[PDB]
This record gives sequence, structure tokens and C-alpha cells, in this order.
Amino acid sequence: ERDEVGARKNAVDEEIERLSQPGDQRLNALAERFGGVLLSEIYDDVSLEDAPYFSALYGPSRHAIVVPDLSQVTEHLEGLTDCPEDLYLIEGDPQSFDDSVFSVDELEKAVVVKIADRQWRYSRFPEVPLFGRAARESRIESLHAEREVLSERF
Amino acid sequence: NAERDEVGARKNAVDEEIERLSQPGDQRLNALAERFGGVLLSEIYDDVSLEDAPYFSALYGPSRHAIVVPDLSQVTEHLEGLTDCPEDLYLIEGDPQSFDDSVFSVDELEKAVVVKIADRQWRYSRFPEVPLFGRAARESRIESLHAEREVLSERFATL
Amino acid sequence: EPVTIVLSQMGWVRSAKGHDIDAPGLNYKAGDSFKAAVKGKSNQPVVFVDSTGRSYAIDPITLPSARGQGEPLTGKLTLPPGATVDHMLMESDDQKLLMASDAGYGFVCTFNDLVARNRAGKALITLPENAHVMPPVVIEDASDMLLAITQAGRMLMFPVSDLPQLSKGKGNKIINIPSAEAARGEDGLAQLYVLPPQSTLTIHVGKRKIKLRPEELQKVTGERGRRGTLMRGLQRIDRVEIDSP
Amino acid sequence: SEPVTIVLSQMGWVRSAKGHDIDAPGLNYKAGDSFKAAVKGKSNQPVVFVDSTGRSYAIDPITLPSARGQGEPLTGKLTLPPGATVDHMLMESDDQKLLMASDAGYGFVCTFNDLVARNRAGKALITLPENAHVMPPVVIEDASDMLLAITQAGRMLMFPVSDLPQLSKGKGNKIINIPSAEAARGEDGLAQLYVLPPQSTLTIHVGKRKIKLRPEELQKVTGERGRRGTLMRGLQRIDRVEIDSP
Repeated sequence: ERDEVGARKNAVDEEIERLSQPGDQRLNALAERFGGVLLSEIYDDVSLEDAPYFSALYGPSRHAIVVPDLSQVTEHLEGLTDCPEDLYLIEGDPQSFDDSVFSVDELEKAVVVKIADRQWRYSRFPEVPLFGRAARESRIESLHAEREVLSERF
Repeated sequence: NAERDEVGARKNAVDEEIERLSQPGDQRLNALAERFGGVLLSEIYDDVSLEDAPYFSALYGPSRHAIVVPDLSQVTEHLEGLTDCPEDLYLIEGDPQSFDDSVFSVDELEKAVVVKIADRQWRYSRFPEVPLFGRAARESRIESLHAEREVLSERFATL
Repeated sequence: EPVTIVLSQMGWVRSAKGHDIDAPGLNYKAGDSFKAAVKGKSNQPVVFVDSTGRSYAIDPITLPSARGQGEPLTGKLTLPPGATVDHMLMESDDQKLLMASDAGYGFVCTFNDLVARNRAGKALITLPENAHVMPPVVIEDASDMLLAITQAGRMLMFPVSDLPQLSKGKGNKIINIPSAEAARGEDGLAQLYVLPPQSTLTIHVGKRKIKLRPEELQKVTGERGRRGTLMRGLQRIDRVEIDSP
Repeated sequence: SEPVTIVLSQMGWVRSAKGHDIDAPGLNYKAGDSFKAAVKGKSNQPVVFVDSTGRSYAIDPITLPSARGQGEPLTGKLTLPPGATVDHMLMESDDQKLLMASDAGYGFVCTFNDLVARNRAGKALITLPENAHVMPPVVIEDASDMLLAITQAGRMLMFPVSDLPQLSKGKGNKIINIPSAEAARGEDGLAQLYVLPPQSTLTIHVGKRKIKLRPEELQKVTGERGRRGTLMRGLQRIDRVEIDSP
């Protein structure tokens, strides 16, 4: 009779699981302690379409901490062990951030960054990109609000 | 009991080191390296001493996991559609049998390394407790330690 | 004599002497406030463009001084029901201008083309369903490039000379936006510029900045009326800085 | 006068060949014997030998047997300390400046004439500390050249060779600092010893890796004589060293 709603519900449950799908705290603590802001947070507003691209673009430096003044970090580095084996620090304005320069050749669902004449980086578009968290959580809200509306119509 | 205490101590110390070197530190890179006609950077640095292993491992940062190929023009063709790999895949051009150490602008601390990636970007890389580099030398040490433990165990039982 | 004509939010106008006037700080009637201002000469006609795309012309001399509350434009103009004046212009009669709607349609014309003495004005630009009039753009150099940015984040650049010159009408499409989408506010002309070809744009999007050098702008150059090129993270632009030598 | 090539075998036999273009390795040696080293010079200039104990000897090439035969035991003309072998040969000008050293990290600058000793027992040129060995003698081609020391531990030190005191004997002064106890146990010592122009480039092959040291990098390693030196990362167990000098 009417399996359109039942099929649409399943579609909403599908995407919701994918977005909220799993899946760092230490970097957050380090950020405020450095008086800086996570690059991921600066990039939390990027759309669902561009999030994978930007996340791939930046490579490992996607986990970077952005501070307006690098000298804020120096004093803390000595003896610092409570952190990932690689810690990225970029000087810039967390309110008006200038992107890094990238020599990039964009493929489908991946990018090829030329780090130097003798070094390349292949970064494929990830499921669950680091960037675009804010837009991702919003989309999940819309889906929830839509799923309930479908449930009454079910 | 001078000797038994000495043998017992060295035996413990040996167990300390063995456990510290054997502690848990993808083979997708192995398959990729073979496909690309290159060799892992970590393999090229498998000879570095226990003392230098953590340094070099920290120095290279994430590119520590790089695949070294003689000519990068070999790899391009394999890149499109490549999903069976880490989200970041490093590719360095060089001679696997005669590889020149990469140049870094670095301020060495203890026990870590601060690398200047760019004019506005730094990378703080602390020495790993179990470095990726120097695996050959590390395993060689572990093996000799096991050989020494059996000698100490035999002697300790005899006194 | 140099004058500054001030338009209030409730459609009241007045002519202030000189160009040193602080319009927002002027004296407006209760509930009213500054909307727009334009600087020109007393011999120059002031042009008004309403929200429906009609243009009107008034001689500044016939306007009241900025010493009073001014007067309602309804005294001299008859606008369509529910329409408001959103744009004012004072340029040389020969001044080339860029008219456009947010549906992505537009045409090049002359200031003289907007000059309509009659109180009902003239139908300058025709608006598609739910479309709005773009801020008219003064073309300083006939050789300048037209730059268009859509809400979807697509950009297209081409010599402003490629855009057909008309005296009125809907015009031709500047950048290709699906008529159906435009009429539903799903996409549309977000930004429209005319600038020198060696220009550098700094686009502010939230907490990010996208810098487009002349080299990047080159990659987005193409034929008038095309899609054209989709940009990464270029939606919801907050501010645009333009550097033009 | 006449160009000659003095050939020394592993068993300590010597002969004076004619000409400077001979295949020494490919020559007739006693059973079990083989080529060890060769040196080119003139028939009128003395050939100097340096044994494993650090003693030097000089022999007039004119008194040596031709390469037509297997030669003669060096013991015929020289009396070496018990268990000693002849390790090095030199044919240079009398005034030629040389760098003598032990792997203990000690040495001195001298002239070729200082090694010239015609008595059977020779002279005690360099004094060796416990378990120490003689370094390959280095011919100083320019007084203003740089001395470069590389230790087994991977430490590097570079200073003007002119800074090392000139002596005729014996132990010499400290070139680079190595704890004596470690040297005597083979835990560390001099691995390489060079004398080269300042604007030189080093290419150090270490296993599957190589280290290129431009003149600007060696500058970093430059310091004062007798200093500890700079510890280089991954500079242990060197396989080969390339040197580019303009």
C-alpha cells in the first residue's frame, strides 16, 4: 500500500548511522593550554561535500593546533609526553585563518600533494572526515527531526 | 651471596630490556611497496642503533611510513582508484640501497624533536618508546638478550 | 554644487550640501533610520531603482535640504504596490553600468538609460520569479573583467564586454543558474564584480580565508552564461577583499 | 734517478720493481704469501717502513732485490720487535710534512726525515697506549689544510692541522678526546683520520644510507684540538667515505 515512508525511514536511519559513525581529547586540552585552536574546529563549518577533500588535503597536519603566536608553545614543549607522537603547530589567526599552500593534483576521491621534488603524499578522501564536524552534527539533527516526522506518518 | 645477587640482577635487567623491546609497536604498505617497485623507508633505516632509532623515527614524522621508489613516475599510474591504503601515503624518490638522509631544519630536545615544516609551521615529535626504524638491530638485540638469559638462568640455578 | 542625497528606511529623501555629511548620524523621524546615501553634483540627476527593477530620475535641486526631516519619495514618485527604493545612482550620462538580477541574468547599459523623468519611472530590469535586483555595478574600465559568484559556490569570469548591451529587459544570463532553483532560493547570484584582470581576492568564509590570485581567477575564466566552475568551501561568504592594481 | 715501485708482501718480503706502472697484486709470491702494499718513488730516495709497534725504518732502494725474483725477507735488513709486522710504507721528500697518530686519539706532525732511521732496530717513532694501533700515516699536502677526525662512536672533529704540535716522537698530543680506558678495551677509537682543504665535501656510506656533508656542514663540526667532538646520528659502522676536494 505505502512502503514509501518505511523505505524513507530506513534511508534516514542509514545516513544517521554513517554520519555519527565512529570516529582527540588530548589535542583539545593542549589547544587551550597553548592558547590556540584546533584546525579541525576552524574547519568544522565546511560542507559534507568538501569535508573529505579538505581533510585529505591537509594530510596529518589536519590535527594541527593553530596559535596566533608560536612563542606561546615553546615553554611547554620540553618534557611534553602527554601527546601524539607527531604534534603539528601552525601560527595563524583562529578567527581569520590563512590556508597553507598546496601543490595539489586532485583525483577522484583523492588528492596528490607534492611536498617536494622528491616527495609526494597520496591522501584519499576518508569516510568520517576530521573536518566538517559541526555541519555533520547539524545534518544528523535534521535527520532525527525528519525521522520522527516519518514515524508519525508511518 | 655476591655472585647470585649479581646474576639475579642482570637476569632481571635482561627481562626488563627484552620486555621493553618486544612490546607492541599494516602490511598494506608492504604490498604497496612491492607494487610500486620500491622499499619501505623503515626497512632502509632498519640498521640504525637502539640509541638512534627513536631519533630518526621522530625526525621523519609521519613520512616515516613512506615508500621509497627509484622513480616517482612509476607510481602515478597506480594512484587513481587506490583505496587499499592508509589515509596518508608517503612516497619518496631515492635509491633504496644508497639512500641519502632527508634534510631537516631541526632543534633537538630530549627526548623529542622540533622540526620547522615551514615559516609558520612546526612539528613536535617526541621519541617513540618503540621506534618504527631500527627494527633489524632491535630484533638482533632481543635475540642476543634471550641467549644471555639462558646463560644467566643456568648459572643462577647452579649458583 | 556638490551634494549628498540621503534615503531613509521609510523612503524619505533629502539633499545635503557637501560630501562631509554623516548620513547615519542625521535626524530621522521616529521609527525611521539611515538606508542609503549617494554623492553627486547639483546638476547631476539622481537615479532611483526600486525593488521591482524600475528606475526613476529626480533633479536634486527640487529636493529639500538635509536640515529638515526631508520628504517622502511618494511625493515625486509612484512606485508599484509594496515596492521600495533600494538603490541610488549619480554618474555621468555616459557612465557604463552593469545591471543584473540574482537569478543570474543581466546586461550592460548606460546611466542615461536609467534616467526616467516621469513619476512612474521605467521598467529597467525584468525580474524572474522570486528574483531580486542586484546592486548595480559601475564599470570603470570597458576592459575590466566580470566576476560572478553563486550561492552554490561557483565562479565565472569573462570580459565585461562580452555581456550584450541593452537599454532594458530581463537581459542575458551572466552565469548559468537553473531557473527552477533560483525561483526557490536554492541557488542564485551571490556576488557580482567588475574589476581589472590582475586582481587578487581574499574571501572570508566564517573563520577561514580563501585567497584567489590572478592565476586562480584565470582557471575560472570562460564563456558568458556557462555553469561554471565549482569552488571548495566557498559558500556563505562573509566578506570579500579586492586588490586591484 | 730511475722510477721504481717497492712491493711489500703479507709475509714481510720486499722487492724493488722498475717503473711506476706495474700490476703488484698480480705478481709472483711465495706459497701462502700475497701482495700487501706498494709505494712509488725514485731509486735515489729512501723507502720508509713503519711496523705495528710504531717504529720506523729506512732502507736505500738500491740495496733491494729486483722484482724479477720473489724478493727478500725484510728481516734481512731490519730487526723488528717480537711479533711485529710492517704495515706502512712511505716515499716522500725529506721536508714532506706527515701526520702520525694512534687509534687512541693521539698524534703529531713531523717530516719524512723524522721517520728515516737506518739502524737495524729503527727508531721508536710513535708510542702506542694499551691495545692501541698505528693509524695510516697521512701526507700533509698543505700546511693550512684541515685535520678531520672520526671516531668509532661516530664523533667528528675538524681543526687546522697546523694546530697539532710538531714532534719527532713519540706518543704525540691529543687529537680528539677518547677516554683511555675505552680505547684500551676497543669500545671506541679513531675510525678515520684525514687532512683536507676546508672547502671539501664528504659522502659517508652507512649500510643502505649515505650522509653527504657539504663544506657548510663540516663547519658545524669544526672546533679546537683535543675536543670531544660532535656526536653524529647514525654514523657508526661506516662502510665507505667519498671525498670531493677542489
